[PDB]
Amino acid sequence: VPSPYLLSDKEVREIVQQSLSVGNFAARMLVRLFPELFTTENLRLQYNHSGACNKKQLDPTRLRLIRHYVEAVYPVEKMEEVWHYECIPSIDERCRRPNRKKCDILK
DNA sequence: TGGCCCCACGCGGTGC
DNA sequence: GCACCGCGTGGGGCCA
Repeated sequence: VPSPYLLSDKEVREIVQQSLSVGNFAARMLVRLFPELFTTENLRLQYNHSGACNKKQLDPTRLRLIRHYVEAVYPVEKMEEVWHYECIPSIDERCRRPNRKKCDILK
């Protein structure tokens, strides 16, 4: 039984399941890993990921950790949904696709 | 609703 | 000139 204060894989999976997209997932992980920037003081407004536009740069270590979760956990968690809702219907579409569109057959 | 949230997108700045 | 890069912005979905 590891420390309850660590960011566990289980929680991360829950956040994947809650996200609306991989980008939205990254944003949610940003909030989860940078709580100090998301208080009422809204220090977030002083940062972007690269320190561009005269702003402060987000901690690259935590950014790196977010990236790690995007590549290691997100795809495994989303695989079934992606396969079932994007891949499968695309496959069927390719199978049933007409050589000529009806609107172009009529004319 | 209306507040929260997400994302698309025109924009100017930058660099090659 | 033009691709590339974050900003400010607003359309619009979600839900109690």
